[PDB]
Amino acid sequence: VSKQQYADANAAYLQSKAAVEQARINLRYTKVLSPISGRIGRSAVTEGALVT
Amino acid sequence: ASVATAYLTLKADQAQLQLTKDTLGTYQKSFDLTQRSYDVGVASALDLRQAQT
Repeated sequence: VSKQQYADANAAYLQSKAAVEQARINLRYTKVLSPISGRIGRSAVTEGALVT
Repeated sequence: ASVATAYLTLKADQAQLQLTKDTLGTYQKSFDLTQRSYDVGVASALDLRQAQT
């Protein structure tokens, strides 16, 4: 194959590897992690509540 | 009639030789452009081999 075809295939592979990381970010957002370390209060919402 | 036939045959085949000599130069220029396109990296060896054939 030519070098331009390999450059095109590498560009498409890297764009897909970035899109799957964009998906992993939102998948990591559904497990909402504690941003800092400290004492946590009470939960203002319970199980079954809809958030936005 | 035989002398006239052989003379016209030679007259035709010299023009055939000149026209094939032009076609060979056309193919040579096309191979040079394909070799340049392969040496810069846009074509592959599969096109270079066809232009060689």
